[PDB]
Amino acid sequence: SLNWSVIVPALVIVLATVVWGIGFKDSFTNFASSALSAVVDNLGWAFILFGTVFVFFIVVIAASKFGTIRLGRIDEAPEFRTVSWISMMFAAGMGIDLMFYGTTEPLTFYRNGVPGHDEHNVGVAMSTTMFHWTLHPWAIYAIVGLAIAYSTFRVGRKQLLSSAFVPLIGEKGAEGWLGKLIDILAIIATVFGTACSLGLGALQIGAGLSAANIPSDWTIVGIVSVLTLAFIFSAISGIQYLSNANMVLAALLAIFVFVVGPTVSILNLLPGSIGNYLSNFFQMAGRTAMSADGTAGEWLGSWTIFYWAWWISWSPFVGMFLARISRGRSIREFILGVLLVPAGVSTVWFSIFGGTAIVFEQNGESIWGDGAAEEQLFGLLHALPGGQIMGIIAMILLGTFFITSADSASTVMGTMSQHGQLEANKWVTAAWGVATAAIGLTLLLSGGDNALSNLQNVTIVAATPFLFVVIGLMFALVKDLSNDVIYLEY
Amino acid sequence: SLNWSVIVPALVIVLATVVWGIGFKDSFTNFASSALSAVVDNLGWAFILFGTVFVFFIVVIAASKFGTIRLGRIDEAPEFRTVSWISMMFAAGMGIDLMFYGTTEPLTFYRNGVPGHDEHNVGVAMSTTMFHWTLHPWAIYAIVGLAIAYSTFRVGRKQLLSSAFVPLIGEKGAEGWLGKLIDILAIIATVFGTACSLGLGALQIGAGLSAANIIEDPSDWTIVGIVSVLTLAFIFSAISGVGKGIQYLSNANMVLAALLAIFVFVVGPTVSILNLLPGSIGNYLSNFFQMAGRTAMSADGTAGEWLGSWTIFYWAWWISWSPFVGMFLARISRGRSIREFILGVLLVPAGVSTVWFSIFGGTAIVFEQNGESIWGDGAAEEQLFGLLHALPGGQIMGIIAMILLGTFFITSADSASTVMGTMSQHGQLEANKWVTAAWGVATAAIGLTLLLSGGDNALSNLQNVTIVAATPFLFVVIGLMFALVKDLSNDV
Amino acid sequence: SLNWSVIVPALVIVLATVVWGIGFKDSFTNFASSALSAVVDNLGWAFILFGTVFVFFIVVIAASKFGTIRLGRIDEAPEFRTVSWISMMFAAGMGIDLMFYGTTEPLTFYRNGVPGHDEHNVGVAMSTTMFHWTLHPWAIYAIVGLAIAYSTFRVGRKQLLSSAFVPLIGEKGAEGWLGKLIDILAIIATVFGTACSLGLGALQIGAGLSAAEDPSDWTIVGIVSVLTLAFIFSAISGVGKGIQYLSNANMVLAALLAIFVFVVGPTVSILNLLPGSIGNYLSNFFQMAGRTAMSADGTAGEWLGSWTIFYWAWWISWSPFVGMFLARISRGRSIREFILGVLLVPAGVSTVWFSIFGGTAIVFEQNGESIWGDGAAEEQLFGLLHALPGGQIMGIIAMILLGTFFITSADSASTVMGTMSQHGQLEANKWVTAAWGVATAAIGLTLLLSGGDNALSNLQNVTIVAATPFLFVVIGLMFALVKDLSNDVIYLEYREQQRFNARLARERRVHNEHRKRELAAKRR
Ligand SMILES: OC[C@@H]1O[C@@H](OCCCCCC2CCCCC2)[C@@H](O)[C@@H](O)[C@@H]1O[C@@H]1O[C@H](CO)[C@@H](O)[C@@H](O)[C@H]1O
Ligand SMILES: OC[C@H]1O[C@@H](O[C@@H]2[C@H](O)[C@H](O)[C@@H](OCCCCCC3CCCCC3)O[C@@H]2CO)[C@H](O)[C@H](O)[C@H]1O
Ligand SMILES: [Cl-]
Ligand code: NA
Ligand code: NA
Repeated sequence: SLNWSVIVPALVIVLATVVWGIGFKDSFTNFASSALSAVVDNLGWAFILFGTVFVFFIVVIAASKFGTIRLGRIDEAPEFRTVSWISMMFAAGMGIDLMFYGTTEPLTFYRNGVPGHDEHNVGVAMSTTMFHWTLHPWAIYAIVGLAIAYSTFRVGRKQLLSSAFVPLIGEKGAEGWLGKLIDILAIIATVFGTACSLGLGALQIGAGLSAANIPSDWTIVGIVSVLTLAFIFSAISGIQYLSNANMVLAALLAIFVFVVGPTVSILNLLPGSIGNYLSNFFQMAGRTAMSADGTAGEWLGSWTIFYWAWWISWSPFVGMFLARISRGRSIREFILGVLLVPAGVSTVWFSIFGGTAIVFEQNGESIWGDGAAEEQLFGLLHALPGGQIMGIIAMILLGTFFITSADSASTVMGTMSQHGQLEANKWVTAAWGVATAAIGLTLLLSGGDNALSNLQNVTIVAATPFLFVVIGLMFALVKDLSNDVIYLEY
Repeated sequence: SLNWSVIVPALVIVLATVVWGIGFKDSFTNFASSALSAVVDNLGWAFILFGTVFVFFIVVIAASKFGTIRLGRIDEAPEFRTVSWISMMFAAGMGIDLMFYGTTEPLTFYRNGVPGHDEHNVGVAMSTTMFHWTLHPWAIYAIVGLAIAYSTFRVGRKQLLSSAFVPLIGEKGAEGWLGKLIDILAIIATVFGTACSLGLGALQIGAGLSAANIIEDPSDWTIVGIVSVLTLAFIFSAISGVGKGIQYLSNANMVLAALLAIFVFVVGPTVSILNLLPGSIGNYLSNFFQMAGRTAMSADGTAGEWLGSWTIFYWAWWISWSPFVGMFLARISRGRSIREFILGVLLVPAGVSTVWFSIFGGTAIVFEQNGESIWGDGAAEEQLFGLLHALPGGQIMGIIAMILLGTFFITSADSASTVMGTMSQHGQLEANKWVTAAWGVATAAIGLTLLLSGGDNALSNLQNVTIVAATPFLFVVIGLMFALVKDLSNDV
Repeated sequence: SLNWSVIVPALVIVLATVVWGIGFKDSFTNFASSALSAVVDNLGWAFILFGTVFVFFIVVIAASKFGTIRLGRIDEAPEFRTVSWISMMFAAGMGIDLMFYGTTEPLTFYRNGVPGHDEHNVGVAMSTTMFHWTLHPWAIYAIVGLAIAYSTFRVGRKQLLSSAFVPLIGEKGAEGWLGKLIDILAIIATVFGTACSLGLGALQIGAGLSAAEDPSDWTIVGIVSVLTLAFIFSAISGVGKGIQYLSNANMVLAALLAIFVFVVGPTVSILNLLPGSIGNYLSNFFQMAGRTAMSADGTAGEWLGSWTIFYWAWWISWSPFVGMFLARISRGRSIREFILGVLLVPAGVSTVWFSIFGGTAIVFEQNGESIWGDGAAEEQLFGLLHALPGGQIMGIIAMILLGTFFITSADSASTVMGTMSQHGQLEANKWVTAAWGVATAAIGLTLLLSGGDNALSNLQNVTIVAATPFLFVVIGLMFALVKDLSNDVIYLEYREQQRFNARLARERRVHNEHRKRELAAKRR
């Protein structure tokens, strides 16, 4: 039974964008690049303040008595081995996002410097990206992951975000407004969040193509068309297979750069980027548009605030995944797992790519070149022996990522587009994929030169509504837990 | 029971110094500016070290099992309500200075910079101000007020500074060599503290009168015209019982303070004041230790004088109010829990202050940034109003800022003038009106007395003297830190 | 009993290194300098990373439930009682360098500045030295001293060091390709280190004996002979515990010239440096823990090579003797009580030591009276106290100090190396221990010839290069210390009770939601 009460109000907005954006582009590119400014100016304090509130909240919940509570029936144990569990989180924190920013993120920070500091600064270059890909995001994925796991396993509600809000709102199934609105926002967010990955991943393919068979905007459509097409072919079975073919390619690329690049230096950056990240954490936690001397405003809009929005928009999906994979875990074991494990991949993957990118800058090999993030990865690879064949596998890996990232995404979307049915309808899954690949393709076309700007801009806008929901999820979750049987028994 | 035995040495010493101030003169203006510089040069290390140990100690103790143990028989609903339990604490410890320094403190640090930092650093500016007004001070308040509220409302010992040390002292020798000298220092430092913070506070009101009185602050006419309205503003708030006086007075003060802050928040630079919430907190945590460890040995041995004007002076300043502030914080929490009490005198005056400073100092800095500075000549008393007048409805709001200056002083005087009578009556919670009104009119006398040297000066002088006289107290809070653990331990 | 499959191949390599130094040099000198220049370069990242991990590990372990697990059978009271307990730990712990470094290292960082900072940074100066001399080096010790203490006393195996790896590789089958090689490295690393510390220790005594004029040579060979004779005796006067006299005497003396430079020198400038040092330390903690050769801007390669990475790789080489020696003394003390007697206390005295000595050295530097004498660490100690009322008179006890401060690291060391030669026993046994002592001195003054200073300076470099695998040992010792610790009866009994309570409570719960759910069907 497809809950149309949600499917359509979320299809109105998804279509409206792929309507007043693709053809009627002027009003789109304009409205977007000003609406993004509206929220970053008056709501940046929100993304920032609550962004670190999540990391605290979630840590104190782990350390709380709630930690011993078991996501499932009383004294229930896990469905999988711990190491099997961990390896599903290692692969959980991997994909387009790390491909695209792995090289340019720390690079840009080193080359252009950071508000509150100066250029050519490794420590700050590294600890800043650590900031963007470690504790902060996964706290959000933990908040949403936990809320879902708890409501669907421990209390046996529907696997919908709306359900996690029962303690506060419900008010029955919280139906009508709110319950529907929460899940409606959950859908929208998931779409644009993944549309932001499918998008820039598609324009990292294009840039990669300029390293073999060889800017024509048409190609981007050509790219998306084939990938979104393979998405439909492989949505009839699969994800479990390619998500395993991803970890070989990715490991091949990383292990490659690690050996064939400045091995010792990359290694140096492990303790470095972790030691810096802990030293600067709160300084970074304290950067708003008021620093540095009312100057760090613009930067924050293009990094810290963007990411924050993107992480929050991707929490309905990633939250589902973790919950769906952590049944039987204690709340404490869950939190610590979701925080510490995924961040291991980030830390390493950035030290591998962004690490050698920094070393090339210092040694005059600079792979910057016109400063187009999209074509920086291949810039890196090419500077390494055998990096001409690696630059291709890098594309084939982005290709496979695109698909799987859209399989898993749409599954979760179908799941919440019909009363939280785990049994995903193979049609309502595909219907959400090509719909996501639409706005992914829309943000690319509507911008051209900028592209990446609007691709980051609108997601910042599609996410801001859902920020307040995650914020409320903190309240909906302390109530559930303090009303738990075990906690009332202790 | 008019204790007695200790009032003699007090009254005569508070009298001897006030004669040294109006009589000999100069030789007393010599002491203040040299004695203070003496303690700050030598005991400086002991203020900033045990200053950060005071903070980690109450945190550890509140997070410990002892946090759960109530401060009563076991079942005893708190005498006063919640939002007033708080109001009373904040509005009793905090003086008038929060009114001005909320603007000056941040603005100054921004303009000039602080040791080991370049100027115009917004983060460092908010951080250092918080470091001075948030966690640290309210720790050297909690530690005293807790030791007391426990020594009495849980053990039973008379509400006296000597009883809290019983677990260390001869357990009854708290009425001899030390016991006496402690209750004496506690009243001498409580009389002086209230003395100058009264008359000298009346001067702040003088300059504050810039949109109303408009000079020349009729030399002494309006200064005495303020000391009168002020002295005859409390003394009744105290003797009329906390019920309508202290309690209701402190709740009004908070509502107006709240009201004023909300004004400059909405009409002022909102999204900026809003950004300085994470900015201030984040920078605070980020800078906490490097400033917890800023000593006169940095930078390269230069911050000594800056510390002498700020950090250290404050630690001595607050240590100088603990006697009568911790005494009032205990009496307002009959059946409060140690854990809640602590995170009720720490984790809320800190919140309040952080919001306060971010709103006022944040605005002062947003103006300074857009070239529309409100520094003007650099006087504290006028910066606040200069800040207000710059906003629509500023002149109007100026008058309720004036009301706030009075209330912010009086709520501290009336509340602290009750404790003057209690520690002069063997430690009676309830005190005779004729004694708590005598100690309020015997300080207004010495405060109004030092208005003979033209004005100010001697008031600021004896202030500094009170600090060097209340310096022994730093060692009290260290030891009180010991006679609270080796007392909470011998519980049940 | 004696282990002639460990003690034998130990001597065959401690002698092949002799020939390397004396009968060759160059190939010795150059290699000894080209080797650590590779472990610093290639394994530096790991020294740095795990050095900080160590600190956290035994800190959580301490505050953990494993915390109150007595070191030895449940009852059992301390064998020495405190005071002298931590007193001798600091004795086997910090050599003669705490003297000629506790004063010159704060000054050198202040005067030359530290990577990522300007010079004359009093904060960073006190900050960085603590980083090298407090929490990070004593973690390396407590971990080793814990694995071993728990292993021998609580469980009940040999004092031998590979008795801590039975948890990972066999109840005793950990004997062959590994285990005995761990013992063989330990016995080697101890012989070398106790030898160099004797040669370079000696070369210093004289270079510092110019306090209260003649150079060195020969009249310095007589100095090593009063030490190599005083640390071997020891042996008796215990029995085997003459260490108490000396070790527990480094308080009255060291506290004496400490309280001297404290009251005579700039008392307030030191006092101020107490919060200044702690505060700054905590503040720069993770910054320093993050500092590698890729920061700053790819520049701090050499400074770390000369300072931090060399320090870490140095404490890891020393870890065996201290870890082993820290095993006893601690018998009958909580995992917690032991972790705080190896961390907080030594870290607390080192702070005050650096504040007073290294502190005034920074103060004189500020007022113009620089103590920096051509950059010689030897004189700088004496050159400083010479500038104080009682300069020569204290320079004497400072000289008696650097003398006793050495033999405490040799008398205990010998005790240990002798223990790891006789199947890990705890009794004196005069010789063997004394046999390891004289044989230690052999290289001390044999290396000294044909090579000059480079002899002991390159040997003590090689000692490290052949002790770097120990890094990995202290890494794995974490996995053993916890895999072992978690099989403790008191603990197994603890969690087993928790498991039962989880089941039982669930039983009560699940039988109530039945009663009241049908009891609530009675209210149809
Ligand atoms: O998930 C296990 C939990 O572990 C403890 O805390 C959380 C585990 C911390 C380690 C997390 C790491 C694992 C993943 C990778 C990095 C992080 C307790 O809260 C405990 O109550 C909890 O469960 C414990 O394990 C027993 C095994 O069934 C339980 O029966 C329960 O009694 C408890 O002892
Ligand atoms: O650009 C580097 C390439 O040239 C050589 O470099 C060596 C090697 O990388 C050599 O491995 C390196 O030092 C070794 C690092 C030791 C750390 C050991 C870890 C390595 C892999 C993870 C587990 C253990 O130093 C050199 C400089 O990088 C290598 O031989 C490789 O061909 C390749 O790494
Ligand atoms: Cl449970
Ligand atoms: Na007040
Ligand atoms: Na020693």
